[PDB]
Amino acid sequence: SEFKVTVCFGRTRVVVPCGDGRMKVFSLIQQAVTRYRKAVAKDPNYWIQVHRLEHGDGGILDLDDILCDVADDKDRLVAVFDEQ
Amino acid sequence: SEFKVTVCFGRTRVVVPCGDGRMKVFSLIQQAVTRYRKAVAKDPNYWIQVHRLEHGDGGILDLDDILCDVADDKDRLVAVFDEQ
Amino acid sequence: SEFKVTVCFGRTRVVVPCGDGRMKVFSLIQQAVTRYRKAVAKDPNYWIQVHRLEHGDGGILDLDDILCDVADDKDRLVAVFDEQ
Amino acid sequence: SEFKVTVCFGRTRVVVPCGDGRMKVFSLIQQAVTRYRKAVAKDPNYWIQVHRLEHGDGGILDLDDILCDVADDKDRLVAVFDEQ
Amino acid sequence: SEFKVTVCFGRTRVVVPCGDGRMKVFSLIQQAVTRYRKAVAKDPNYWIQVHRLEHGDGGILDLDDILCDVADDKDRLVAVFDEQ
Amino acid sequence: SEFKVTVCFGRTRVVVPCGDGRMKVFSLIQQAVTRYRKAVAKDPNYWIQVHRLEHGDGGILDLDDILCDVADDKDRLVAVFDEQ
Amino acid sequence: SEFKVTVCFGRTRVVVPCGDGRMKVFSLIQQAVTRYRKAVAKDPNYWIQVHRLEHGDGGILDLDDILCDVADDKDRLVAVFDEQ
Amino acid sequence: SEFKVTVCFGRTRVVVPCGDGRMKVFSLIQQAVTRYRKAVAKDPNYWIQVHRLEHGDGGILDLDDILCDVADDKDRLVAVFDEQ
Amino acid sequence: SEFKVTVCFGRTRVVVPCGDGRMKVFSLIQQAVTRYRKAVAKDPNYWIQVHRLEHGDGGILDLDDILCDVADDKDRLVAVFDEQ
Amino acid sequence: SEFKVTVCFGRTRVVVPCGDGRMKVFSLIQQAVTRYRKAVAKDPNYWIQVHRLEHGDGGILDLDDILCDVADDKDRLVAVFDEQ
Amino acid sequence: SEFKVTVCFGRTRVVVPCGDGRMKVFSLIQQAVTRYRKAVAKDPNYWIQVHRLEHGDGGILDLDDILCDVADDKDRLVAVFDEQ
Amino acid sequence: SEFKVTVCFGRTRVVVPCGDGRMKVFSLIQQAVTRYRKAVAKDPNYWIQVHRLEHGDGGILDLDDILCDVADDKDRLVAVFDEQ
Amino acid sequence: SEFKVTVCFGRTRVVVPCGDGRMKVFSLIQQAVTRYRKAVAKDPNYWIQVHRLEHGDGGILDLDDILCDVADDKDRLVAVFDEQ
Amino acid sequence: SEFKVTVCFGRTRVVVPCGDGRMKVFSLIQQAVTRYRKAVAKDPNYWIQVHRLEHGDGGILDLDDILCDVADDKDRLVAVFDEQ
Amino acid sequence: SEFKVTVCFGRTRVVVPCGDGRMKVFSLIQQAVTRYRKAVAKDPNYWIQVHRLEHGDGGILDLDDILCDVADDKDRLVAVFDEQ
Amino acid sequence: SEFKVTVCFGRTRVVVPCGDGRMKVFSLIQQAVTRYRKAVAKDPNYWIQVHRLEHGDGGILDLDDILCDVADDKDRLVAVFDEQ
Amino acid sequence: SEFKVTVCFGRTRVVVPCGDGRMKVFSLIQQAVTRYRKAVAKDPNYWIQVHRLEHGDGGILDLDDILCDVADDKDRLVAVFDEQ
Amino acid sequence: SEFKVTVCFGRTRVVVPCGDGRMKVFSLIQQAVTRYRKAVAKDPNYWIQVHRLEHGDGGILDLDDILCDVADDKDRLVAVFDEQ
Amino acid sequence: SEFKVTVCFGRTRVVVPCGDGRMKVFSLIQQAVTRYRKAVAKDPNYWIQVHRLEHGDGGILDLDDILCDVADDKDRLVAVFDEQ
Repeated sequence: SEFKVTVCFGRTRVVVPCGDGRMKVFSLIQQAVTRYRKAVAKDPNYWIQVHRLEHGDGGILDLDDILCDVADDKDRLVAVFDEQ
Repeated sequence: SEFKVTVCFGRTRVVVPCGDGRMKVFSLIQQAVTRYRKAVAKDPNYWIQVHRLEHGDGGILDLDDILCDVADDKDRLVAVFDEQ
Repeated sequence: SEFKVTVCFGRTRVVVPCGDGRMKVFSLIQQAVTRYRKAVAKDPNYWIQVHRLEHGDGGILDLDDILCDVADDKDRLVAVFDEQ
Repeated sequence: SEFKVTVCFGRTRVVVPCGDGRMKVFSLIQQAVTRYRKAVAKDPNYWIQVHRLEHGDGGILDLDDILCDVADDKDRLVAVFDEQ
Repeated sequence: SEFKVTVCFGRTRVVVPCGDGRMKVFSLIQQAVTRYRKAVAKDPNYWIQVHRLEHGDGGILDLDDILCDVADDKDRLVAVFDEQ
Repeated sequence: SEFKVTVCFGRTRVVVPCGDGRMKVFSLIQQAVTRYRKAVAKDPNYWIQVHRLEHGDGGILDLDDILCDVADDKDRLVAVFDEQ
Repeated sequence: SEFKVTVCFGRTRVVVPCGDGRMKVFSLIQQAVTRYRKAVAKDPNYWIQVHRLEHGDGGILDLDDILCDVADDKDRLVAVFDEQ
Repeated sequence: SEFKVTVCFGRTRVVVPCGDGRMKVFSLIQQAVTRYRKAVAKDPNYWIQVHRLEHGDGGILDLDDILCDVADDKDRLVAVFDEQ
Repeated sequence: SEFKVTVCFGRTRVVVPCGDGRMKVFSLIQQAVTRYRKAVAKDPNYWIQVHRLEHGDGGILDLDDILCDVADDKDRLVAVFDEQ
Repeated sequence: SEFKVTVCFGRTRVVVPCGDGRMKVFSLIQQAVTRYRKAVAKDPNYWIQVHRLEHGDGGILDLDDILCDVADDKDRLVAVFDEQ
Repeated sequence: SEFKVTVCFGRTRVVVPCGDGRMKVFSLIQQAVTRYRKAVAKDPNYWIQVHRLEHGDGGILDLDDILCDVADDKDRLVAVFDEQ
Repeated sequence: SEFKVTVCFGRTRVVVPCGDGRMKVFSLIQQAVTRYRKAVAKDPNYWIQVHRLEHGDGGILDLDDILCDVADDKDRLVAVFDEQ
Repeated sequence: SEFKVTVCFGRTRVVVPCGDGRMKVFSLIQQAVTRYRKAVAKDPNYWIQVHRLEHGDGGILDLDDILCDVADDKDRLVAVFDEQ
Repeated sequence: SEFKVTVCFGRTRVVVPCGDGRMKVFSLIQQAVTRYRKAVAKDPNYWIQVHRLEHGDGGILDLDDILCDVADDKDRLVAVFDEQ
Repeated sequence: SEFKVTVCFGRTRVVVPCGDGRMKVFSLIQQAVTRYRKAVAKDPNYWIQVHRLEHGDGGILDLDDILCDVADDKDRLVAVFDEQ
Repeated sequence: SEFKVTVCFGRTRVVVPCGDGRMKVFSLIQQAVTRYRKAVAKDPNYWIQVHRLEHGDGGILDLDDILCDVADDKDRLVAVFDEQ
Repeated sequence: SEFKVTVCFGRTRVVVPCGDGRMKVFSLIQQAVTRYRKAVAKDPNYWIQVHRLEHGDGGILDLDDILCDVADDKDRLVAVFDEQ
Repeated sequence: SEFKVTVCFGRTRVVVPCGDGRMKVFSLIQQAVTRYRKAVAKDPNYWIQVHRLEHGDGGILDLDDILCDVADDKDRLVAVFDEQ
Repeated sequence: SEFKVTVCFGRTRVVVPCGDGRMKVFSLIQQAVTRYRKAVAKDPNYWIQVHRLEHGDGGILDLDDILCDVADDKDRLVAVFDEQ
C-alpha cells in the first residue's frame, strides 16, 4: 500500500514491508522473521521467540494491536528476542 | 484513532495506545495497568494503586480530566505508584 | 479547548488545565487551588491566600487580567502564597 | 492583543500587559505605575516621576514614541525613577 | 514514467532510471549492473553477485518485492556486492 | 517601520528609532542629536559636531550613504564628537 | 517548451536551454558544447570529449536516455570532460 | 503584457519591463541599456558592451535565444559589462 | 477600479489609491504627492522632486511607463526624493 | 450588504459593520465612533478627533475616498486619535 | 545590495560599502581610497598605491578577481600600501 | 562558485580562488603558481616544481584527485617545492 | 563521497581519500599502500605487509570490518608494518 | 550501527565494534575475545575466562545487562581475566 | 533509561545501573547490594545493613528521597555499612 | 525540581534537598533539622536553635530571604547553632 | 534578580542580597546596615555613619553611583565606619 | 557600560568608574580628580596638576589618547602630581 | 586596534600605543620618539638616532620588519640610542 516500518533484529535491521499496516502485531513479526531468515539462514534450525518491539528509549509496545493505529510509520523499532 | 501517549511505570515504560484520547483519566490507567501486567506478570497478585502521572519536572496532572484536552500527545509521563 | 498553563505551588507544581484561557485571573487560581488540595489535602482546614504568579525572574503579573492575553501558553509560573 | 513588555521598577519587575502596543510612551508608564502601586501600595502618597526606560546596557529609549515601532516585544526594560 | 532511484555500487553511485518502479527487485539490479558496466567496463569478465541494497544505517531491504511499494523514491541505497 | 539602530554619544547611548532606515546618514544624526538633547539638555547652547560613527573596533562608516544598505540593523555604533 | 537544465563545464556553468527535454542525451551535450564554445572560444581547435553528467554527490547518469524521464528539471549537473 | 525581468547593471539594478518576453535577447539588452542611461547618464559618451546575463551562481545564459522560453520570469539576472 | 499600490515617502508610507492603474507614471506621483501633503503639510512651500520608485532591493523602475503593465499590484515601493 | 471592516480604536478594536462600503471615509468613522462610545461611554463628554486609519506597517490611507475602492475588505486598520 | 566588507588602511580601518560585490577588485580599492581620503585628507596630494589585501595571517588575495566569489563577506582585510 | 582553499608557498601564503573545486589537483597548482608569480615575479625565469600539499602535521594529500572530494574547504595547506 | 581518513605509514602520514567508506578494511590498505608508494617509491621492490591500524593509545581495530561503521571519520590511525 | 566501545585485554586494548550496543553483556565479550584471538593467537589452546569490565577507578559493571543502557559509548573499559 | 550512578561498597565500587532514577532510595540500595553479592558472594550468609550514601566530603544524603531529584547523575557516592 | 544546597550541622554536613529553592529561609532550616535528627537522633529531646548559615569566610546570610535569589546553588554553608 | 555583593562591616561580613544591583549606592548601605543590626543589635541606639566601601587594597569606590556599573559582582568590599 | 580603571592618587587610590572608556585622556583625569576631592576635600583650594599615569614599572602612557585602545581594563595606574 | 608594546628610552620607558601593529618598524620609532619628546622636551633641539630595540638579554630585532609578525605583544623592548 503506502505504509512501511523497521524492526531491529540484532545487528541487521530488517526493513519490513508493511503494506497497508492493517493487521494485528503477529503477521509482521512473521514477515520479518522470514526476512531475518532470508538474510542469513544456513539450515533452518534455530528458535524464533521474539519477545517485543521497542522505540529507542521508548517502552514496550503492546504486542497484539493493530500496529498502524498505535504505532505510526517509518519508524525504527528494535526487536528483543532469543532465536539462537 | 490517531492519538497515543506514554506512561512510565518504573523501569519499563509502557507505551499506551490511546485511540482517540476521548476519555476521563481512568480507563487509560487501566489499559496501561493491563499492559504492565502484560509485560511481566507472573501470577496475578499484587496491588495497583498508581498515584499520578507527571511530566519530567512538570507537576501533577489532575487525575480525572479528559486527558486529551489537558494533556497533549505523544508525551512521556511517568507513573508514581505502589503496585508491589 | 487548546490552552493550558503551570502554577508552581511550592514543591508540587500543579499543572493547570486552562481550557481556552478566556477568564480573568481568579477562577484559575481557584482551579489550581482545588488541585493543590486534590494533591495532598488531609482535612480541609488551612488558608488559601495566594499572593501572585511569577515568571522565573520575571516580575509580577497583574493578577486580574484576561490571562491569555497577557500571559502566553504552556508556561511555568510559580505561586507565592501563605496557605498553611 | 498579542504584544507585551517588561518594565523594571526597582526590585520588582513589573510585567506590563501592553495589548497591541499601539500607543505613545505615556499610557504604559501609567499602567505599570498603576501596577507598581497594585503590587505594594500602602496609603497612596508617594511620587511617580519615572525618568526613562532602558535596555541592559542599551541606552535611553526616547520616551514618547510609538513604543511598538521602536521597541520590539517581550523585552525587559528597567525603569529609573524617583517615586519615594 | 516519473519514478527513479539510486544504487551505490562502491565509489561510483549509479543513478538508476527506474521508469515507473513497477517491477520485482531483479530487473533493476540488472539495469544498474548494466550501468556499472557502462561506467567503467574494460573487457567483460568479472562477477556480478550483488548481495543487497541498504539505506544508510537502514537495514536490509528484502530483495524481491515490488520495489516501489516498499521502497519509496529518489532514495540513495548502497549496494553490497562482490563483482571483482 | 521595522528598522532601528544605536548611536553611542559618550556615556549615554542613545537608542535611535530609525523607522525604515531609508535615508542618507544625515537625518539620523539629527534625530539622535535631538535625543541627546532630550536626554540631558539644560539651556540649548552647546556645539553639535559629531565626526563619525564606528563599530567597536570596526572602522569608520562613510558618513553619507543610505545607512540601511551599508550598515545592518540593531547595531551599536559609537559617536565621536565635540558637542561641549 | 517549458523544460530547462544546467551543465557545469568547469568554472563556467552553462545554462542549457532544453526546450521540451524530449531527446536522448546526445543533442544536449552538443548544445551546451556549442554554448561552451560560444562562451569563450578563440579559434576552434580543441577537443570535446565530455565523459558524463553528475549530481553533486549523486552518481553517474546514464548517458543516453531520454533525459527528461530520468533526470528531472532545473537541475545543476556538472560535466566531467577533457576538451583542452 | 504580463512578463517582466531584472538585469543587474552594477550597483543599480534595473528593472526591465519585458512586455510579453517574446523577443530574442537583443532588444532587451537595448531597453535596459536605455534604462541605465535613463538612470544616471550625464552626456552620452561611454561604451555599452555588455557581455552576458547571469543567475546568482547560475551560469551563462545563452545570449540570443527567445528569452522567455529559456529564462523564466521575475528573475534577477546580473549584467557583466564594460560601459565606462 | 480594483488596482492599488504603495509609495514610501520617507517615514510615512503613503498608500496610493490607483484606481485601475491605467496611466503613465506621472499622475500617480502627483496623487501621492498630494497625499503626502495631505498627511502633514503646514504651509505649502517646499519642493517636490521625487527621483524614482524602488522595490526593496529591487532596482529602479522606469519612471514613465504604464505602471500596471510593468509593476504588478499591492506592492510597497519606496520613494527617493528631495522635497524639503 | 456583504462588505465589513475593522477599526482599531486603542485596546478595543471595533468591528465595523460597513454594509456595502459605498461611502466616502466619513460616515464610517462616525459609525465606529458611535460604536466606541457604545462600548464603554460613561457620560458623553470627551473629544473625537481621530486622525487616520492605518494598515499594520502600511501607510496612511487617504481619509476621504470611497473606502471600498481603495481599501479592500475584512481588514484590520487601526485608528490614531485623541478622544480623551 | 546586501554585501559589505572591511579594508584596513593603517590605523583607520575603513568600512567599505560594497553593494552587491559584483565587481573585479579595482573599483573597491577606489571606493575605499576615496573613503580614506574622506576620512582625513587635508590637501589632495599624496600617493595611492595600495599593494594588496590580506586576511589576518591569511595570504595574498589575488587582486583582480570578482571579489565576492573568492572573498566571502563581512570580513576584515588589511591593506598594505604606500600612500604617503 | 562557492568553494576556496589556501596553498602556503613559503612565506607568502597564497589564497587560491577555487571556484567550485571540481577539478583534478593539477589546474590549481597552476593557478596558485600563477599567483605566486603574480605576487613577486621579477623576470620569469625560475623553476616551478612543487612537490605536494600538506595539512599542518597532516600527511601528504594525493596529488591528482578531485580535490573537493578529498580535501574539504577553506583549509590552509602548505606547499613543498623547489622553484628557485 | 564525503568520508575520509588518515593512515600513518611511519614518518609520512598518508592522507587517505576514502570516498564513502563503504568497504571492508582491505581496499583502503591498498589505496594507501599505493599512496605510500606514490609518495617515495624508487623501483618497486619492497614488501607490503602492514599488520594493523591503531588509535593513539587506542587498541587494535579489527582489520576486516566495514571501516565506516566501526571507525568514525577524519581520524588519524597509524600503521604498523614491515614494508622494507 | 553508530555505537562502539573499548575493552582492555592486558597490553593490547581491543577496540570493539559494537554495532548498535543492543545486546546483553555476553556476545561482546565473545566478539572481543575473538578479536583478542585474532590479534595474537598461535594455536587455539588457552582459557578465556574473563571476569569483569571496569572503568579506570570506576567499579565493576554488572556483567549481564544491556550494555548500552548502563554503559555509555566510546569508553575505555579494561578486562580482568585469566586466559593463559 | 539514560540515568546511572556509583555506590562505593568498600574496596569495590559498584557501578549501579539506575535506569531512569525514578525511585525512592530503597530499590537502588537493593540493586547494588545484589551487585555486591554478584561480585564476590561465596555462600549467602552475611548482613546487609548499609547505613548511608555520601559525597566525598559531602554529607549525608537523606536516604529515602527520589534520588534523581536530589542527587544528580554519574556521581560517585560511597556506602557506609556493616555487611560482614 | 533542580535546585539543591548544603548545610553544615557540625561534623555531619547535611545535604539538603531543596527542590526548587522557592521558599523563605525557614522551611529549609526545618528540613535539614529534620535531617539532622534523621541522621543521629536517639530520643527526641534536645534544642534546635540554629543561629545562621555561612559561607567559608563569607559572612552572615540574611536569614529570611528567598534563599535561591540570594544564595546560589550547590553550595556548602555551615550552620552555627546550639541544639544540645 | 541574579546580582549579589559583600560588605565587610568589621568582624562580621555581611552578605548583601542586591537583587538586580540597579540602584545608586545608598539603598544598599541601608540594607546592609539593617542586616548588621539584624545580626547583633541589642537595643537600637548606636550611630551608622559608614564612610566608604573598599576593595582589598583597591581604593575608594565612589559612593553614589549605580553600583552595578562600576562595581562588578560577587565581590567582597569592606566597610569603614563609625557606628558605635 | 562595562569598562573601569584605577588611578593611584597618592595614598588613596581612586577607583575610577570609566563607563565605556570611549574618551580621550582628559575627562577621566577630571572624574578622578573630582573623586579625589570627593574623598577628602576640606575647602576647595588646592592645585590639580596631575602630570601622568603609570603602570608599576611600566612607563608613561601618553596622556591624550583614547584610553581604552591603549590602555586595557581593570588596571591599577598611579598618578604623579602636584595638587597641594 | 588591540595591539600595544613598550620601548625603553633610557630611564623613562615609553609605552607605545601600537594600534593594530600592522606597520614596518619605522613609524613606531617615530611615535615613541614623539612620545619621548612629549615626556620631557624643553626646546626641540637634540638628535634622534635610535639604533635598535632589544629584549632583556634577547638580541637585536631586525629593524624594518612588520613588527607584529616578528615581535609579539605587550612586550618590553629597550631602546639603544644617541639623542642628546
